[PDB]
Amino acid sequence: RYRKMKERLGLTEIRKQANRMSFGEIEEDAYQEDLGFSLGHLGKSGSGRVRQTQVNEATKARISKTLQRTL
Amino acid sequence: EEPVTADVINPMALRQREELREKLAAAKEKRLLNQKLGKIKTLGDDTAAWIERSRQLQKEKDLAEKARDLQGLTVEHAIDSFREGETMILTLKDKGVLQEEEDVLVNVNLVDKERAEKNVELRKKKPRSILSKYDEELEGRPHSFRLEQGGTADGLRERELEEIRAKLRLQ
Amino acid sequence: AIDLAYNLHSAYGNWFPGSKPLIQQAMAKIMKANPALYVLRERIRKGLQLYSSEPTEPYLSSQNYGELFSNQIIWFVDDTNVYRVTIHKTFEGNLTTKPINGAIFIFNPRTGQLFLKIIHTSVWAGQKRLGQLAKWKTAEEVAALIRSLPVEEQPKQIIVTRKGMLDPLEVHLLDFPNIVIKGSELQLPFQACLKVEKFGDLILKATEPQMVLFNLYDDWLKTISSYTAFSRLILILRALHVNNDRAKVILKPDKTTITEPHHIWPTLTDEEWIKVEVQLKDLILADYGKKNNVNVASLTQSEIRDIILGMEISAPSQQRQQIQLTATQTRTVNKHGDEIITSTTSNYETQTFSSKTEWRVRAISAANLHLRTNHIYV
Amino acid sequence: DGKLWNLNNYRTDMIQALGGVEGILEHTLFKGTYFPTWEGLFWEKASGFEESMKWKKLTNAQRSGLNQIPNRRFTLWWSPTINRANVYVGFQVQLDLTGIFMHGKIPTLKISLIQIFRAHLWQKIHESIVMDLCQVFDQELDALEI
Amino acid sequence: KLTPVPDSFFAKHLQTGENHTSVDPRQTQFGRNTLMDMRLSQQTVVDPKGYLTDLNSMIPTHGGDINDIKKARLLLKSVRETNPHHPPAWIASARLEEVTGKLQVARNLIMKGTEMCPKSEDVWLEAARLQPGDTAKAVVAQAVRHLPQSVRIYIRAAELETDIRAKKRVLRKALEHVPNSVRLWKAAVE
Amino acid sequence: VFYTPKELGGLGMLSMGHVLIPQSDLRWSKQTDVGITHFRSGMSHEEDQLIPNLYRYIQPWESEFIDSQRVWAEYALKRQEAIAQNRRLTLEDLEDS
Amino acid sequence: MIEVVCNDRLGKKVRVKCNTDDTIGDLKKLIAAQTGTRWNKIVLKKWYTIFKDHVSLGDYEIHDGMNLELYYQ
RNA sequence: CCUCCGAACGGUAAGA
Repeated sequence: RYRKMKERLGLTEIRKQANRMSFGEIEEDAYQEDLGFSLGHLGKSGSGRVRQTQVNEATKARISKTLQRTL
Repeated sequence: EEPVTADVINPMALRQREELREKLAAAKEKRLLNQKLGKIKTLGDDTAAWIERSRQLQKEKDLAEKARDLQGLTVEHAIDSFREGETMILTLKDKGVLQEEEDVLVNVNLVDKERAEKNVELRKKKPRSILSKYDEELEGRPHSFRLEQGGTADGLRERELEEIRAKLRLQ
Repeated sequence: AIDLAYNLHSAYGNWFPGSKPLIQQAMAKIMKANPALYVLRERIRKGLQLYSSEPTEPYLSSQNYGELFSNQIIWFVDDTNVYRVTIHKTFEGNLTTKPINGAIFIFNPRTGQLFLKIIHTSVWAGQKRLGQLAKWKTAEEVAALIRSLPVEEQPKQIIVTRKGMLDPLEVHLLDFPNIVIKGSELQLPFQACLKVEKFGDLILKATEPQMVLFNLYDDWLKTISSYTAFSRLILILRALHVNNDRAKVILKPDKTTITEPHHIWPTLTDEEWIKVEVQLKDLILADYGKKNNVNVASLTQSEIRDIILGMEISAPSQQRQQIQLTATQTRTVNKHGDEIITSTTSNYETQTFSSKTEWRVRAISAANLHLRTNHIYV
Repeated sequence: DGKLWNLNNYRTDMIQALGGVEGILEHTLFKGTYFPTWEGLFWEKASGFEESMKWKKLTNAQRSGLNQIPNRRFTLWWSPTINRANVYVGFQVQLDLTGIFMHGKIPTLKISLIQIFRAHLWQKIHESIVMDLCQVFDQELDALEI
Repeated sequence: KLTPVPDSFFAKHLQTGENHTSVDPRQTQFGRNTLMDMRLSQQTVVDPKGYLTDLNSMIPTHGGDINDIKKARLLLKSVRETNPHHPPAWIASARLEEVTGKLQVARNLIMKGTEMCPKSEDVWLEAARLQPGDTAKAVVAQAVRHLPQSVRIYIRAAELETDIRAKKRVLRKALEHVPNSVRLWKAAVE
Repeated sequence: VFYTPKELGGLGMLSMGHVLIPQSDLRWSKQTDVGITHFRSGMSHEEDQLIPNLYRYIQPWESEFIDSQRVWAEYALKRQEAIAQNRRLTLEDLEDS
Repeated sequence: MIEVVCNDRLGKKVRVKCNTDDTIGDLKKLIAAQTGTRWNKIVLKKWYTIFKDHVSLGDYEIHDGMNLELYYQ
């Protein structure tokens, strides 16, 4: 249980990479509706890795037990 | 004072300049390739006499049927570290692909021996160039030698002659 | 005067012959290299959360070594032995040098299938650059082989022993984004597997480079698990990396020791396997103690684990932990500048210098001066 | 509709008006970090501790004291400009373990400076520089006639 | 509890983008790498695996799957300097420069790849698709000239050149080279 | 501190005011082997520098509508050209607009 | 001609225009003009640091707008 | 031509 709950709340590589931000490399302001929203090294061609990051399956949104039984 | 001439470092303007330069160079290369790709005809006449041509071609083809590379390579080990008569295998040192550096040969066993010796000295070292103690921090030095022509490294004879000369001076 | 917030330095005052250039060079070197200044700069960096071009990849260390033993398929790509040469210094003269064939390791710990790719010397004919070609050739063969197995046998994550291979692998597997290419903190002894005389006798006398398949879990999987076989293999390979000859004798506890040509390791029983593993562990610890001047009985459990798996970190003299009481009377000023005499006990300007001009140091140097009168250079 | 506005020229001309990277970074602690160049650096919008504490069942008073780390880091980054005695005219106050003068009570910066000079770092820097100068004068005492 | 957002949100935000290289001329005002060496998979312990070749996956499937575009560009540059007779290295470099929306640089790089590695197939018929129009026709003509004239590039020429007035000539020049292809005979017959 | 883009560490706010940068702010210095050298952008008897106003960098609505009509008129002809040549718009025909 | 605020927190807060080439003596003379205390009876401090009369204002880096604490002798 | 030059506080480390 502790391992599963730590993996769910753990800082995934894609979420780790959005935390960062390049120094002096100014990003274009995507997402009009809220400026300041910026992905980190996700696609900014900064200092990340060559391949695209993959979504962690443990972060996939799921529904409750009572909600499922009502469904 | 009277502050001197300073160019404003603008990263965005720098990237825009590089993009314009790249576009202009690509256009130049495109037009050069177009000049090159013009002098070659792009035919990559009739129908029935073409079949007659094919028959003649069939007749025609029927008738036709009837140690030197290791010069200059650097070894990141002391020459004395090699025992006499023992065949040692040197591996290539790990280097980043996006790093232009001369290729270096290295034996893993000699490396871990040297690391162990360095740690032994570091424990033994319980606490001249100007501030020589920062030479390790400033410049970052393993002993190295370069293979000569034919892959042969003959440098121990010179050191032996130096030792003999020093002993003769002592005598 | 030193400006710490801007890392500037200057000096005003009287100068005597040879002092100005000396202080110029000394201060240039001090500002660039200083334990305390480095500590200050690192502390500012940590406070600001400003890092330098090192977004860390996934990293196999000694702490997450347990997760290496899951049910998914792992590979252990290794190019340490791609470009191999041999030298020996004949005591009469020069250094002979002969390039040999190289090898590419694609070892799989779950099933034991060691994929080997041999490299003939002919490929290194007119190459001004050896390392880059080795990396890219190894990555090319990695992606070539990864496409031959079906989806149920392809790796879930690939681990490379050498950190310089991270970039090429992430390029040759662009079409394959699911395999997580991972680094390795701990030096896995996979270059020592060529020290087995079967691999050497094959590669050293081989041409026309061709792929070949092996299996390092010869008959172990019939009686032991997968990550027990991997741990046994790691112990054996670390030993062969350590001596390769003492462990050769240990690998034959008898004179029969039926190591049939059908496989590579001697056909031995598990109960004797425990004993030979104990001897092998003792050999590795004894060699570590011999090389590092440590006591094998003094090693802790995690110390032995780190010894077997990878390596250990050292500690240079430049690494400073600047992070009884002797009272001292000093002529100081108070806050208002009243020229008082104080007696302090805080040990913060008490480091004695004692260099080259002290009576004690001079006398210590004068000791053994009689032994310095041998080589009388007239 | 698409993004009907582009702000690349605005940012470019803003950096030009502020003097570029050189003109901007001297209002900051960048030179105190002693990075060789600004090219390859990157930020961390949250630290490991601050990220791990973002969901740990904290009280409201604990969370209120945890949403101040970004402000403290911003104040420390621009500290060579906010704490200037040109801005914030008034008397200066010295932190009693360092040579830092505080031109105004800037509580989000006094703490970041107390953390940086913990364990008597100012005195240790002075001692280290004194000892390094003693060594360099010792290696040069025959030519220097000392 | 707080339970941060799923990673799918970041993935979809970064997926919004990498728009496209072309648009179907129907939308109105409102509407990669090598696979060049395989090896057959199957006592004694030595197993030479017979290695074969399929030499590429021509159709462009991967797209926008690149992070750190300039790092990938540098890496592929290094590949092409170190292994310049590697056709899919040039193929991947051209496709990467094409993905970003830098068509002309990709065209120049595939031209240099055709020049440098001409004894291949897929480099030529990907340079044909990167190069537009008459330039593509000239590239196909060069490929026909040098590559030993028993290939599929002839059907590419017949498809891309013109109507039957020139398609007939293209098919005739194809069948004149190695007159044994069933596909060429079928194309010429109709 | 307010108008520096967040990547460089500032707040990165946009300005519709008339904020002035004093000449004392656009000067700096660096340490080299030969001592300290002083630099500044606003060197001479110049006009007081304003941080750029946001208005000049938004295209007005009338100009944008006229440009929209012209751009889509060009796109229609380019699409007709694409149809007549059995090709798709390769992002280079639509690069100027 | 820079402008320095010389403040006594009890109350003497004064504003003095002065040159950068001015020594602390000239600045003390101007403060004397604007406060009434004799110039040789004025001390200019920076929290404990006493500015000395023979040093120019440029050397002390007393810039335009800086506050100097006013004490008396 | 433009001459209106303001101030104090919100700036206490807590201890021994």
